[PDB]
Amino acid sequence: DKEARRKAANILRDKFLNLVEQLKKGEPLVMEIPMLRRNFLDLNEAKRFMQTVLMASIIYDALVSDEYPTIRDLYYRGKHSLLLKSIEENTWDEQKESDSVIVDIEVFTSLLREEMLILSKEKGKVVGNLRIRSGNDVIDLSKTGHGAYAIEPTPDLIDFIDVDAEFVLVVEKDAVFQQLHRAGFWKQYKSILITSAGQPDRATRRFVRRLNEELKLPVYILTDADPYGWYIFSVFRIGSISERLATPDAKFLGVSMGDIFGNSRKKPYLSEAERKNYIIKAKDADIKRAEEIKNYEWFKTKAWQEEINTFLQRKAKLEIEAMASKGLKFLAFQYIPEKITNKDYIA
Amino acid sequence: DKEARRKAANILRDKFLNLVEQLKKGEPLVMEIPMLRRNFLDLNEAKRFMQTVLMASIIYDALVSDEYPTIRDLYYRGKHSLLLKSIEENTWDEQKESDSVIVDIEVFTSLLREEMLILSKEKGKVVGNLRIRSGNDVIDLSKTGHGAYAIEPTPDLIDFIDVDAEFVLVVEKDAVFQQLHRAGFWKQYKSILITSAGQPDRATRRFVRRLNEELKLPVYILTDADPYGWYIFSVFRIGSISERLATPDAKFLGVSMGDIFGNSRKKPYLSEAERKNYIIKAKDADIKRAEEIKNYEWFKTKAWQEEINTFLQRKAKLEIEAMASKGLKFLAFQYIPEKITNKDYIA
Amino acid sequence: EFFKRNPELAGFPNPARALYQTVRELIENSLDATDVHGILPNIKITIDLIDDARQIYKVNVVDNGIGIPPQEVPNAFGRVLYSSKYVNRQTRGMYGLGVKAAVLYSQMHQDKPIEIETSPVNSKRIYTFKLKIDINKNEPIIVERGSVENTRGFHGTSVAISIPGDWPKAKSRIYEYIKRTYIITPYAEFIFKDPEGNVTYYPRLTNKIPKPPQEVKPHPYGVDREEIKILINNLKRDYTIKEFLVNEFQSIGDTTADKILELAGLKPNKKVKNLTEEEITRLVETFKKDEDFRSPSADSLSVIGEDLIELGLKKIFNPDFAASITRKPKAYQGHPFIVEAGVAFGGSIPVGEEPIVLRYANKIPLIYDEKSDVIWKVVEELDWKRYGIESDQYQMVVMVHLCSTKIPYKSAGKESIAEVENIEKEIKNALMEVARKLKQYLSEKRKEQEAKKKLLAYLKYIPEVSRSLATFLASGNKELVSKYQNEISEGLFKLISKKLDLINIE
Amino acid sequence: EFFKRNPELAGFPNPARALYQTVRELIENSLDATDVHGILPNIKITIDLIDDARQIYKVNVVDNGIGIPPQEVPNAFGRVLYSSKYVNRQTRGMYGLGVKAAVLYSQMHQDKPIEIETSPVNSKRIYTFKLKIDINKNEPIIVERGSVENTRGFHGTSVAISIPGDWPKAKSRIYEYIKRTYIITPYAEFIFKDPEGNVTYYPRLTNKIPKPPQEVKPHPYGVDREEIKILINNLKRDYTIKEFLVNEFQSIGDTTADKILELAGLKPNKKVKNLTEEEITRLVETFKKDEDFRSPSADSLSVIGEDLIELGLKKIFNPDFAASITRKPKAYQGHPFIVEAGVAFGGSIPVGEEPIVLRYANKIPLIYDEKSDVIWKVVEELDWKRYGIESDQYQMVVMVHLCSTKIPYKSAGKESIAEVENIEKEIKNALMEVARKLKQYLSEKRKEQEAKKKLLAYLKYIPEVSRSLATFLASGNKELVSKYQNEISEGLFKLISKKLDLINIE
Ligand SMILES: C[C@@H]1C[C@H]2O[C@@H]2/C=C\C=C\C(=O)Cc2c(Cl)c(O)cc(O)c2C(=O)O1
Ligand SMILES: C[C@@H]1C[C@H]2O[C@@H]2/C=C\C=C\C(=O)Cc2c(Cl)c(O)cc(O)c2C(=O)O1
Repeated sequence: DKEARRKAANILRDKFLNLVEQLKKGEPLVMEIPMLRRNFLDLNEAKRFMQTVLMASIIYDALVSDEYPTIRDLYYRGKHSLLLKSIEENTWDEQKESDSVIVDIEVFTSLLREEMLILSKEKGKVVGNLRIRSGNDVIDLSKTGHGAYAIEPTPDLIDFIDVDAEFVLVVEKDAVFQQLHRAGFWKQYKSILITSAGQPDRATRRFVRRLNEELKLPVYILTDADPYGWYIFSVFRIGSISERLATPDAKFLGVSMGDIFGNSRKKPYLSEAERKNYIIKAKDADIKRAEEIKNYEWFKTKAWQEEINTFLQRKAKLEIEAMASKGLKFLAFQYIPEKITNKDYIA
Repeated sequence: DKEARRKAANILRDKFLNLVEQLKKGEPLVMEIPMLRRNFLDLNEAKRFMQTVLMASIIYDALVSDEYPTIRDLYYRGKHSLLLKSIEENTWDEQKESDSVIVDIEVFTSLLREEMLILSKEKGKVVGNLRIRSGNDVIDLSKTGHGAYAIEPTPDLIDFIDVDAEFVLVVEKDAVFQQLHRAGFWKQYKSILITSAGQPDRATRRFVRRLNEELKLPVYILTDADPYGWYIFSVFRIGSISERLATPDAKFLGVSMGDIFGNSRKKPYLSEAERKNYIIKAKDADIKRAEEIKNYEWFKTKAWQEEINTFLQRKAKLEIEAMASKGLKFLAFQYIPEKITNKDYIA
Repeated sequence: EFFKRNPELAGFPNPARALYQTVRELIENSLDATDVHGILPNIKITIDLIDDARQIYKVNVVDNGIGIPPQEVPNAFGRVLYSSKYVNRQTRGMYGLGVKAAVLYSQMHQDKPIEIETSPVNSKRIYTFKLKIDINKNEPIIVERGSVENTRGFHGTSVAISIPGDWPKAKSRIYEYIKRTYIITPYAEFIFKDPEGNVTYYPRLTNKIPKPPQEVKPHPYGVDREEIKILINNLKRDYTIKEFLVNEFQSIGDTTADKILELAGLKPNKKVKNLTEEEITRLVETFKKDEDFRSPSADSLSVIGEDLIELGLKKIFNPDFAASITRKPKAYQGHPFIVEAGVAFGGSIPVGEEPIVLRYANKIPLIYDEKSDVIWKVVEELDWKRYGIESDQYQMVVMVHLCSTKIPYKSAGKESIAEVENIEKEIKNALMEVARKLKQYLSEKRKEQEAKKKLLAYLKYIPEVSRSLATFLASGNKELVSKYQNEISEGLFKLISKKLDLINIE
Repeated sequence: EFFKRNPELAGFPNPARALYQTVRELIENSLDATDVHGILPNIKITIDLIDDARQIYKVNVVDNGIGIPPQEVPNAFGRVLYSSKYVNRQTRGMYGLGVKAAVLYSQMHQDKPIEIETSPVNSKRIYTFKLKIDINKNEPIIVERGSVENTRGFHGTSVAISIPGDWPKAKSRIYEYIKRTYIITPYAEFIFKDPEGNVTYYPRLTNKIPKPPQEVKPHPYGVDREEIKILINNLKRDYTIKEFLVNEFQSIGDTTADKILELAGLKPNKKVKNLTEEEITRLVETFKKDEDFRSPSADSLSVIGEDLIELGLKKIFNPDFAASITRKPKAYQGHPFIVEAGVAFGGSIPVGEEPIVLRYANKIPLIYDEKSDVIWKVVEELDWKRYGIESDQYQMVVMVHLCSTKIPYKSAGKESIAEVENIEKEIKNALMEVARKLKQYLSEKRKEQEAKKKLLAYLKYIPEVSRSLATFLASGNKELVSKYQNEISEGLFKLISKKLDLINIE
C-alpha cells in the first residue's frame, strides 16, 4: 500500500539502468566522472572499473528486488564468483575501498545513496510545531510526550503540511536538548528545536537544509567554546571532512568568546568569579586545530576570523553545560531570546 | 497543567528532606551507606561528607525550584563560596569525583537519579503495537512513519495502555533496525522491536526491564559473534562495568558460533563458501577479553561457557551485517522465526 | 722499669699517639688542681713546633689552680712511682705513672729540659724550675732553681714539655678531647693554640661547680693481705685489734665488730703490732664472707649533674629537646659507683643512619676503642622503635657517664670499659629512664601537629555543610542567612568534643 | 745478439714467465701448421717435471700438421734470425725470433738436448733429430739424426724442449691460454697434461674451418729504402723499371704507373740493376705522397667468423643470449685490417660489478697487460646504460678481435695494442653494432613480460564486468546466463585490439 515510496523505487531504476548501460558495441567505451574518465582499457584503471560496474549492479538488483540494503550489507559481496584463474586476489579488500566506489557511482548518476534507497544508519531527534506525512501516517511533532520523533534515514520521501515557527534551532548536546524541551522553549518562542547528537549524521542534515530551503526558515545552531564546536558547525555548512545538499548560511549563536569576556562595546554573560572556575584552560594540542581551521577557505572569508584568534589569544574554552548550569530560566528566557533578537551571532 | 509529573516532584522532596536531615543536636551523627558509615568527625572522611551534603542540597533546591538538572550542569557547582580561609583547595576537582557522590546519595535515599529528576542523556529508539501516555499526550507506537519514538530520560513516569505482542526484540545496530523495520517484522510476528545504539544507555534499560516485568514479555536480543557482542548482553542483565533495575533472564539469540559452523546435531546457517570471506579472523588482543569474561560470575554459571571456548578455539567472528547481507527475506522470515520457535538461544 | 722496653702498654706506642697522650695527661691533672678545690678553672693549651727536621713539639698547660708546695717539685716529676697506692677518693687519671711517663719519654729522644713554674695559694713569690732526670737510679737532677716577684693574687702551675710526635696524624683526634671535655665541664674556660696558629676559645657558660669528692676510710669487703699490712706499719701508736677493726674501716660498730672477732677467732684486747702472717689471713677470709655490711659510701664520689649535662650538650648541639638523669648510687666489690645518662634530639644535630655515642668515665672523655665498650653494646643493642623513632635515618645523641674509685677496664690499658654484669644493668635502665622521656616529647610533637591538621581542615568544612544543611530547612529565600549562622556556631562547638581552642587565622 | 743481455724484452724476464712463453710459442706455431693448410688440428700439450732441485720442465707439443722438409730442420731451430722479413700474409706470432728463442734459452741454464720429430704429408718414414746449438758463430750442431718406419697415413711435428721455470707462479695464467684459444678456434681438439698429472680435454664442436689467408704483392704506400733493395737483388732476369713498378706491387696499371715516372722523374725503359742510392729515394718519396691508389687488398687476411664466435662463446659460457659481428675491411699504413666483435649475456655467466673482456690479435689470445690496451679503454669508457643495463652488478662478456699484417703494439713487446686513432674508431663502432643488439633483446623481454601481465589480469576481469553488465539488461532471472556469454566472448575479442593470442590456462 506503499506510495511516494514506490515513486522512487521507479525513478531509481529507469533513470539509472540507462546511464550505466553503455554496451554500445560499435567502439570501446568508458565512464565519465565529473567532480576524469575511467578507461576499462587501462592497467592502473582496469580493476577500478569492474569494481564500479559491480557495486553498481548489486545496487540495481537489490533495487528491483524490494530489499533495503545497508552500506556494509553491500561491502559483504566481496568475492562474487568461484575462481576461474588458478594463479598458482579479491574483488575488494577493505570497506574503505567499497565506499569510494559508491561515491563515484553516486556522481555518475546524480543520485545520492539515500535516493537509490541504500538506507544507512541515522540518529538525531526533532520536535516542534510541525506536521508531516511519513510513509502512511501523519505524525504531529508537538504531541510527543517527553520523547521526540527521530527522522528516517531516507528523509527525502517526507511531506510537509502545517508549519508554525520562525526559526529552527539545532543543538548539539542531547542532554541540553532534553532541557530546552522540558521547559517548552519551542512553544513559547514558536520554533522547531532539533538536536543532532555530536557529529551531525548524513541526513539529520538533509532534513535541516530542507526546512531552510523549502519553508524559508532561518537556522541558528549552538555548541562549545572550543575548536571542537567550530567544527560541528563546519560540517553543517558542507558535509564531513571536505553533494551540494548541506546548508550554507546557517548561523552560529554562541557560545562566543565575548560571550564570556565581553567587548568595550558589549556586556559579558559570565560573572568574573564563575568564569575562574568554569573555564577549562587550553591544552596546546588544541591550539593546533584552531590554526588549521583559521585557514579553511570558508572561515578565511569572514571576520569569523576575529573570533578565532581572540581564542588563539586567551587560550580558554567552556562547555555548554557550564552555561546552562546557570539554570534553564536564564538559558530559556534570556540567553537565546536576547542573543537572537539582538543579532548577536555570525553569518 | 503537569500531572503524573508533579507526582514525583513531591514524593521527591518530602521523602528526602527528611532522610538527609539529621541535625538532631543531641549526639554527633553520620550517614549510613549500604551497598559502611561516614563519620563527619574523621579525617580521611571529613571532606567526603561536605561533598555529599552539598551535591545533595544542590539537588533538593533545584528540585523545588522547577529545574531540570543534567549531571554536568551539577558538576559545575564546584567552588560555591568566597574564600573564608587564606591558606597562604576546591570542593570537587573532576567530574568523576562528583558522580560518585551522586551514586552514594542515590543509595542513602533509595531513589535513582531519574526519580529525583536529574535528567541525563537518553538515546535508544522503539516501535511496535504499543500505546502509552507520556506527560500530556498518548502517542501510538505503530503509527510512526519510518521514524520511531525515542524514550524520555525519565522513563518511569510513562503509562502503558493497550499492548499487543508476545516478545520484545532488542537489536544493537541502528542500521539493521531500520531494516527489520521497513519490512514490517514487528507487525507480522506481533512484537515490539527496539534498538539501543551500541552500548545500552542508562534508561533504554529501564524501559526494557519494565516491559519484561510489568507486562510479562520475554526479551531476546542479538549482536555480533565477537566478545564485543557478549558484552552488550552483559550490560543488559546488570548495568555497565560491575541498582537492581536491569533485567536478568534476558535471552541471547545469535549470532552463535554454531550459527556459523553447526553441530553434528544441527545444520549451519551459512554456506561453506561465504564463510571463508565474511569471517574476520581473530586478533590476539581479542582472545584476551574472552578469557576475562569466561570468568565473570554470571557466565561461569551456565553452559554459556560452551559457546565461549568454541570461539577461544576457532578464533573467528562475524558482523551482524554480514548475515543480513544475505537479504531481509532470510533475516526476516527465516532467521528470527526459525531460531525463536526453535529454542535456539541461551538462558 | 717496665715502660722502658714495653712502651705501647701505658699509651706511648708511636710518635703521634704520644702527643695525644701527653695532652690529655696535662689537662686531666690541671683540672683536678682547680675544680676539686673549688675554683672556676681557666686552662690554656698551646702546642708549638720548634724543629722541622726531627718533628719536635712543645705541649704547654697553664692554669689558675693551687700548685705544688715548692719542695715537692722534684719528687713529683723525677721520681718514678712503682704503684698506684690504693684509691680513697675519686680522681681523674688511669694508671699510677701518669704525668711522670711524659717526662720520661721526653728524655729518650730529645735533649731539652722541662720548664716548670708554680705559686701556691696566697704565695709570696713565683718559684721557677727547669728539670731533667737520672733514669738509672731513680732520682731527679735540678738544672735550675730560682724565684722572682709575684704580681698580686696570682696562683698557678705552668708545665712545658717537649716531645717528638706527628701533629697531622693525631690532630683531628686531639680536637675531640678539648671539645668533649668542654661539654661535661661548662664551668670552665679553655683556650687552645695549635702549632699552625689556629686559636680556639670555649667560654664559661655558668659557674655552678659541683660538689667535690671526699676522701674516706677503706671498706672491708674490698681489701686483702697486702693492704692490711701497710695500714698497720703506717700507724703511730699502739692500737689494739679492736680499735683497729673499727676506727680504720667503713662499717664497723661496737656489736657489729665483736662478731668478726668471734669468726676469725681472735682475742679482742691484743696488741696490733703482734700479728703473725697466718692470723691476718684467717681474718681476711671472714672479711670476704661476712654477709651484712652496709653500702660502700659514695661521699668519695663526684657527679656531673642532671643540668650541667643538659646545658653542656644544649649549648653545642642546639637540639629541639634535651634530657638527662643521675641515678642513685649502687655498689661493686667494696666500692661505690653511679651512672649518669642523657640524650639530645633534633634541631642542628646531623641527620645520619645511627646515633652518636659519647662515653664518660670519671669526668673524662674516652675516645679510642668505642667499639669494644660495654656501653657501645647497650646503646646499639637497644631497640629504638619501642621508643618513638619511626624513621630509618635520624639525629640522636647519647651521653653515658660511669664513675667510681674502682673502674673495671676490659684489657691492658685500652681505653674502654669491662662487661661487669651488675654494672651493665644499672647502665641499661639508666638509658631506658631517658629513652622513655625523649619518646614523650616526640609523642607531643605528633599531637601538636595533629590539632593544626584537623582544626585547620574543619574551619573550611563547617561553613559548607552549614549553608547546605540550612537550605534544607526553609525553602524560601529568607532564612538562608538566618538558619546559616545559628548552626554554624552550633556546629563549631560540637567540635570542642575532642579538642578545645579559639583560633582566628587571617 | 741482443737477447743475450737484454732478455726481458722478447718475453723471458724470469724463470716462470718463460714457461708461459715457450708454451704459447709452440701452440702458436703448431696451429699455423694445420688450420692454414686445411686440416682439423689435434694438438696435445704436456708439461713434465724431471728434476726437483733445479726446477726443470719439459714442454711438449704434438700435432697432426704437415711438418718440416727434413733438410730444413737445422735451419729452423739452430739458425738465429736477424729480422722479421716483411710480412705478406697473415700469420700467428709476434717478433721475428719466435720459436728460435726458446731453444736459445734452453742452452743457457740446462744441459739437455731438444728432441724433434717430423714426417711430411704422404711421407715414407719418420725422420728423428736431437739438436743442440753453437751460439758464438750461429750454426746448429747435429747430435743425432736417424729414421724409422711410418705406421701408415701419419704426418706430424713433435717438439720437446726443456727449460727452467716456476710452474705454480704461472699455472693459473697458462690455463687461460688453452681455454681462451679454445673459444675462438672450436674446429680443434686440445689435450693438456700438467706436471702434476691433471688432464684436460676440449673436444671439437664442429669442423667449419674458415678460409685461410692468401699471400699477396707488397703495397706501395708501406715500403721504403731497405725493402726496394731486396726486391731487386732477389730477382732472376733483367726487368726494366717499368715492369718493375707494375708487376711487383699492388695497384699499378699502365696509365696509373706512367705518372709515377713523371713524378720521381725517371726514364721508363731503363735497366733496373742500374739504380743509384739517391735515384731510389727520389722514388720512395713520390710513393709516400701520391694521392689516389686503391685499398690494400685484404685477401692476405683471415677471420674468425660471425658464427664460430657465437658457438665458441656459447658452448662454454651458456648465456641467455649471444651475438657477434665482422666488419668490412679498412686500411692502415699500406696494410689492411678488420675488427670482429661479440658479446654474451646472462645465463651461466658469473654476476659481478664489471664486464669480462677477452682480447684477440690475429687469432691468438692476449693475456698480459689487459690494463694498457686500446681495447680495455673503449670497453670501460663505453656508457653501458645508453644500452639497456639497469643494474649495478651484471653478467656481460665482450670479445674484440683485431687482425692485420701490421699490428701496432704499444711498447717494447708487452702484449697489448697501440692507440692508433683510425683503428680505435673501427674498434668503437664495432662494439656499438653489437651493443645495440643487446638493447633489442632486452626490449623484447619487457614486451614478452608485459603481455602475460595484462592478458593474465584480464582473464580475471572480463567475466565479472560481463555478468554485472548483463544483470543490467534483462532484470528477469532468465537472461542472466544468456546475455552473460554473448558478451563475454564479445568483450574478449574487443581485447585483441592491442595483442593477439588464444590461451588456455588450467
Ligand atoms: C698540687 C696540684 C693539684 C693536685 O690535685 C691535683 C692532682 C694531681 C696532680 C699531680 C701532679 O703531678 C701535679 C701537677 C701536674 Cl703533674 C700537672 O701537669 C699540672 C698541675 O697543675 C699539677 C698540680 O698543680 O697539682
Ligand atoms: C714446417 C711446419 C709448418 C710451418 O708452417 C708453420 C710455421 C712455422 C713453424 C716453425 C717451426 O719452427 C716448425 C714447427 C715448430 Cl717449431 C713446432 O713447435 C711445431 C710444428 O708443428 C712445426 C712445424 O711442423 O712447422
